[PDB]
Amino acid sequence: ASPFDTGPELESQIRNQYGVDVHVVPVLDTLNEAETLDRVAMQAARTIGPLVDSNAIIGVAWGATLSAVSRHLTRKMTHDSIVVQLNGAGNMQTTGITYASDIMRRFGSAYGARVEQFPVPAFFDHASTKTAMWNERSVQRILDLQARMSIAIFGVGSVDHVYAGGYLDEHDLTMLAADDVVGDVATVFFRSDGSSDGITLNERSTGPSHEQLRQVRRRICVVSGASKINGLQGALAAGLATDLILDEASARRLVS
Repeated sequence: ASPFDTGPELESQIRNQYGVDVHVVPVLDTLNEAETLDRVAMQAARTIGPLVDSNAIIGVAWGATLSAVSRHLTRKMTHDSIVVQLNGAGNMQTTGITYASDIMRRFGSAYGARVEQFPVPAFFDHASTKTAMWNERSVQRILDLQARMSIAIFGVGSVDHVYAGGYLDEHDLTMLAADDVVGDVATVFFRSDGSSDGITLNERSTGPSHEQLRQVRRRICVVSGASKINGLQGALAAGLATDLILDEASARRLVS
């Protein structure tokens, strides 16, 4: 093991150390964030394809990473499958609804799958709003679909103040540090040891519990950007992924 290790050698190290299947994408050390993600997203799309079948429910947690992934999907017709949105859209900036919808449409179009969206905002300002919304039939019918998902596809948020998705204000940011939060999947936060119990912000999240994710058959986790390794470490500690796609620089950090 050295700083000269090849992609395949890094895959072996991550497989053995973290117990997930992994694809390390070789990327020029000097490429920018967007271009690096584009290349990670291409490999992720290639990996996702074989895992999408007919008569299946595919859960997608939308975000910047998943948007890139959705642009690289290879057409592969299935029948009787559904793609379900795992987290809400529309934040305090009035951003997200179109973007999230476009992601879901790309997935639906690539696979000939019916699209099921989640009529809830990106995140809640108040836990009492979540409580209320989770008693709505319109919401519950989607929660039920999510519970039946065959595969889950997601990126990882990372706390290194502002946070990905633009749904938290500054005070919320101080809470995360208070609870040793390092990142999120589908807007559900976790600590460095992967734990997610007793996190105040999680009562305002629209995403599936980590317990629910861990019961899904295949969980495809896509990460780009080495400076976000804290989030990935936590997600792996939480056992959220079965399959991981990430860039070379991030993989080198991960084996460090």
